[PDB]
Amino acid sequence: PPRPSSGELWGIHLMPPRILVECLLPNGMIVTLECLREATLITIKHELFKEARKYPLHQLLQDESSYIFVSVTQEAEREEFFDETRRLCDLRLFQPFLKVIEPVGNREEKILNREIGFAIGMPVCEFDMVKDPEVQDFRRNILNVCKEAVDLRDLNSPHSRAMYVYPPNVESSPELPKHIYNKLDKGQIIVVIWVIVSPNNDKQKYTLKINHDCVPEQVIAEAIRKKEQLKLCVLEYQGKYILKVCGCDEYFLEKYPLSQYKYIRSCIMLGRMPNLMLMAKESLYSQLPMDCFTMPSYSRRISTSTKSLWVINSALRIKILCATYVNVNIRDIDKIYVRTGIYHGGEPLCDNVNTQRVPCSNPRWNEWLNYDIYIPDLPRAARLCLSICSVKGRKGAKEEHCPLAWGNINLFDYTDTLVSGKMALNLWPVPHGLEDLLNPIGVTGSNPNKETPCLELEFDWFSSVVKFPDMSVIEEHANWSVSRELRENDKEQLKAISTRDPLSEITEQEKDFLWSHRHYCVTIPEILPKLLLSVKWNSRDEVAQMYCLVKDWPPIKPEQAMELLDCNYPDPMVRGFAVRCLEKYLTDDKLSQYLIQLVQVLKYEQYLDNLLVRFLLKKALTNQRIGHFFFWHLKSEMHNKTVSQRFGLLLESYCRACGMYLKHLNRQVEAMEKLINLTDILKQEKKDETQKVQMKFLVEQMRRPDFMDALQGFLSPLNPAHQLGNLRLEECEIMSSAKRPLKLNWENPDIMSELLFQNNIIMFKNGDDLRQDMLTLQIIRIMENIWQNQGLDLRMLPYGCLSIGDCVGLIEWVRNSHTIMQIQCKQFNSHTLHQWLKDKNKGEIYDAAIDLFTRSCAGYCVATFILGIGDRHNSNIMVKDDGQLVHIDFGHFLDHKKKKFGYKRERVPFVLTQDFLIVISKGAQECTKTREFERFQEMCYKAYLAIRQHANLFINLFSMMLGSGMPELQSFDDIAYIRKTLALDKTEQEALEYFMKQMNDAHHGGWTT
Amino acid sequence: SLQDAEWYWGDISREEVNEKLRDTADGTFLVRDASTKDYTLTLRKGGNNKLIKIFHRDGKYGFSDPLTFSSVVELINHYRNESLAQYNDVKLLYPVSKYQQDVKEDNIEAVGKKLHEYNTQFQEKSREYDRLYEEYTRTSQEIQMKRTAIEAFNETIKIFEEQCQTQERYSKEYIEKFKREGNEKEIQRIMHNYDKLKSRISEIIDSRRRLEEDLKKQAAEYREIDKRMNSIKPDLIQLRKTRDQYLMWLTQKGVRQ
Ligand SMILES: C[C@@H]1Cn2ncc(-c3ccc(S(=O)(=O)N(C)C)cc3)c2CN1c1ccnc2[nH]ccc12
Repeated sequence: PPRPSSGELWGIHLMPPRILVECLLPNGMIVTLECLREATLITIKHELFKEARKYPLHQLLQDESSYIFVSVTQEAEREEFFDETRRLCDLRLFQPFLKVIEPVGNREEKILNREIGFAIGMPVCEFDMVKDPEVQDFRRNILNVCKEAVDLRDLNSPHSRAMYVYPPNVESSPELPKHIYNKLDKGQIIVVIWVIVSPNNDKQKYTLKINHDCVPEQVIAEAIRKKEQLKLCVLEYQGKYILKVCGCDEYFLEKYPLSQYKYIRSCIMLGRMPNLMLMAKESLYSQLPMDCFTMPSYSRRISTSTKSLWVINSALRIKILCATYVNVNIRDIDKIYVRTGIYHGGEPLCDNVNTQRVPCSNPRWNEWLNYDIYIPDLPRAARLCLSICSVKGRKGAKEEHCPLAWGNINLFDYTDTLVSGKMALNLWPVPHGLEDLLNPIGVTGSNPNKETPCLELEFDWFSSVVKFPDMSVIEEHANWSVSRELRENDKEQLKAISTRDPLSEITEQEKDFLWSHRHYCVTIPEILPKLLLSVKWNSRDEVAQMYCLVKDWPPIKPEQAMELLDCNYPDPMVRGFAVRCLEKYLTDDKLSQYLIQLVQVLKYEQYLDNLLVRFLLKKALTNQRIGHFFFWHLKSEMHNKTVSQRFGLLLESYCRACGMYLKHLNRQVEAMEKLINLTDILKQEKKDETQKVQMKFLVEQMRRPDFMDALQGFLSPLNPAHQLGNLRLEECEIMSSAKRPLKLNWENPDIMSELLFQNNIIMFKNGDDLRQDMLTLQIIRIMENIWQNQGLDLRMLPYGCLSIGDCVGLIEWVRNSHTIMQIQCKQFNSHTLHQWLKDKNKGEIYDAAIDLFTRSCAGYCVATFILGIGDRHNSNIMVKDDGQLVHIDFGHFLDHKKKKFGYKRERVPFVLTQDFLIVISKGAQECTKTREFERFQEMCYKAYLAIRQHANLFINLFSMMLGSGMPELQSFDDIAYIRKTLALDKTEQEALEYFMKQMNDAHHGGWTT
Repeated sequence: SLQDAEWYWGDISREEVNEKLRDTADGTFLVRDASTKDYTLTLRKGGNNKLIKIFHRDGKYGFSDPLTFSSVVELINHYRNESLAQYNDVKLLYPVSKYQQDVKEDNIEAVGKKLHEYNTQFQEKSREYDRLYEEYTRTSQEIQMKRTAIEAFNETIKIFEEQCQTQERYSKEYIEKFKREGNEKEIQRIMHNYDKLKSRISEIIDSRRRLEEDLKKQAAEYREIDKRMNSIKPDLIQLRKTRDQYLMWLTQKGVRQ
């Protein structure tokens, strides 16, 4: 199983300089060898066979070369060490011993499996031991995805190979927004093409002035043209060079308008000079090793009457036998019972049925529970959601019910087979914060930890294997059911329903209305989420008719289709249609943008093999910008036993087919394990120690040859295009603040790093949950992106943030930024901030700063208020030398203060102070009365309605995150906060009045209409 | 006579109606003002909360045309005695009274003083539960580590014991070869290495035995923390519910808008 701690041994963080290692020779002898902790395995094997001669039966030992070592790793695995160039300190040994063995088996396969197991953080061999057929079938059947991907990748020899490794970082539309287009001097861009001339590697600039929608080849053509029969030369030599962004590994390999590329689009917008690098296809295409997919061991082996559900004339009943135990103080509780429910997503299909109350000490029920559902009426995604609740009725007539352990089961399995006979379910601890007696959003399946309450269950037997009917049988029954006048007004009511946010109230009258007009609904395809909620999922007649309608339903926008993938839409045909919409209309820019949510919704999936996991995997293996984040999002959650087996099997198939990128990933992984280990020492054995000594230990351990080999020359997990070269040890720091994170400075090793950034500074935080910060910066990017396309230059700087494990992750350090608290020092004025900005941007570019400050202020003012970000202060808010305002630490969102203090209020987290107002008003005495502030109020009123116009998207993004484990995001009611700040139950005029009132009450007047 | 109707709750939120109907019997209901500014009735049937609109035109009320009833009261009262099966299949049986919702202190000073006591007790029990949760999370994680370390020991013991079996296979025919050649010092060498191996196995067996004993102790600690938390959890919910109630009765009694 996964490694307990990231130390060099069990209960030892770092090995002493020299360590005694027990060596188990093949003749049966044992040799105690003194080893240097950084000694490679080839050196150790040389010293051991020399020393072996001094022990009996040495004559039985073959050549040193005929052997390899095997030991017990921290993952409790017997690992064979084929890479004899590895150091003893990097072996992850449980205890200091080595067993000498003659290597048998498939060498190639054993090495790959070790490399995959190291990336995953779990040994592959644990999956082979899993008895469950679904698990083994998933590992078998997912390989066509892996095979198709590697086929597409080498179809176009070096080009398709390069398109996987360096995909185009392009926007979803070439259509330049009006406000961006006006920055182009006469509808055309000025680019700077740099080139390293081969004799002395001297940089040479060629400044072009070409049209924005000029394909990269045309940009190359004009570079050769700059240097009337020249056309023959350029036509032949324009296919022998490719363009690259100066300072990072971003390449212009596909025929997209130059303006469609994100670097170019950002440059136009920010009034910056695009610096590109001309190089030949040959110098890139050669550095590309051919990726090879191999059919694994488990594939090359087999590994080993029917009735319809509809021909069953009975109502559903499930028997609760007994439970092993529960953890309850016998004095504090009366009885215990098993609460059950049949659910379709988060909605019950019938009333919840409890068992009789029994003493905690005697959890035996042996009772049949009867449900108000006719077995033919059972939908395909029907589940049994149960739990063991306690019950006490000491104070008054008030009974206090408390869930002890929960578990969910799929009434049908992955083969469409209804569950029959006895079943043992190991239950899960109740999540923190959840108060409900049932957990329908929770994962399906037994708890892998067998040292937990176990519940026995009996499912009915009908004398045969009951299968859910075929799609031909369902299409038939729908034509039977349908066989058993528009009005301009009715078409208006329908139109109004489809425009409502996904969490708004649907009355029973509106439900009957929507179902009655289901055939007209195909004209307004966006109505499908609300219509699917007008269906009676506990009726096979309506379910059948819906299946037909969805089969030939027109495709919808991806953002509208993502809704059909949350916990509220479990039907395989719904999620099937939903996946087809993403397949045909979701761009690689949007998939990368909504990846967090797309990975999350994989948890709601009933089965391991599904169309979503296949779509996502196909894409992760087709694009390695997608594959890098797919790998990290899944990896960050491998400690969570609720998803570790699903994500583990997913990571296996991914690493098995991603090719050479596994080697780069393994480098990122081994770099991270070292930082986790270094920060674990400081947090434990060195917590009650001086910051001066802490740094002396830090610099000494960071100078170690084993540490440097691993923490230099690897890709950044925050952006794979960013190479992290040599660690600039002098600029590395342990931050003074309690939490004590690591500030690490790496040198950008790019040839022309000077044109981008020469240093890559990343913060390594070990102790805090970065997922909330991760989701906030994601939503903020999605907010700004809406504003830009609607013509708003509210320019926020959402820096990179990634969760790499349980309460461990990386944060981009924003260069040239200072906190307000820092600016207010080096006995303080309300002008200190304005003064600092006037002094850091003198004369001409004073207004360019004030514009940047006011625009970013409005962005943050609207973003923070909508989301309900944790209380803002001088330590949380920072300003760059530019004037660029940036907010840090978004650990809390929505009404996080609702449980602590009962006060129902939508707060204004970002109240612009006098200090802030002075900066916008350019130093004026009456700041609210200025024209500068009028343009600010206007920006906010626009930003707010832009977001309110896109509410549906944000509500879906949040809804897709309910099963993630985020404290502030555990129920649809937690999402109701966004419906209050965006005032969705009101009119756009009322909503904007609400915003203005909220702004006034917090700023004490000034916000004029 | 609406506004003096136990089931009429005014500007109550949908989420509040949900809390009040959570785990209730089919027939349980309450009426409120629509999420606009218009009345919506909420009803429990099949474990779900069905929203039904109360339409109004020409002073007449109903769920659909024709609007037959004179007031929101007459409408409810008909359906309190007759089933919804005609409109559609349950009567409006169990009203959620605003009066039954106890909390009986007469004045603002008395309420305010009681709320201050509850809020204090609430933060106290909160910090207690939050520190218990931290103890629970830590213990559960350490138990996980011990169980992985025991697996690693089991395997180490298996490798080490395989080492004995190997020495046993090879040594037999060499001790016999040395007994003939009368090489008693070499027999001593083979035996000394074997003793060394069994002494290591003996230490590894004790390292596991000690850890298994820590695991037994930590598992029991976990069970205690679980029992202690399953006890704090229901009381904290009620203590939070009372606090929220005293806060509401204060917002209402005082100046509004
Ligand atoms: C690493 C991120 C982003 N970032 N980029 C620059 C800085 C920064 C830090 C301190 C100062 S200073 O105090 O004026 N100094 C120069 C003396 C100036 C800038 C930060 C801080 N930051 C965080 C730190 C901790 N927890 C976090 N959670 C989410 C973000 C985050």
